[PDB]
Amino acid sequence: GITAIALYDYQAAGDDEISFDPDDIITNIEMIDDGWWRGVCKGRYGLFPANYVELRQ
Amino acid sequence: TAFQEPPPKPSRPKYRPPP
Repeated sequence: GITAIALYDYQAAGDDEISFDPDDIITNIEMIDDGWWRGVCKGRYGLFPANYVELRQ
Repeated sequence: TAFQEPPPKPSRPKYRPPP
């Protein structure tokens, strides 16, 4: 499906947001908000600040 | 070898109320 990789190390400052390491890439990352994303990091889903993350193509 | 500073935070996403 979809995928993404964190540009830097970020801390999800949200109730429905998860954190992940830069090199730590995740899968199943869809784009709901033009500024925010959502994907599965190590099994669990969450939200990603597009600012510290980038999908893959 | 890449160097980049952290970007600003985006506005919280919109979410409708629960059913």
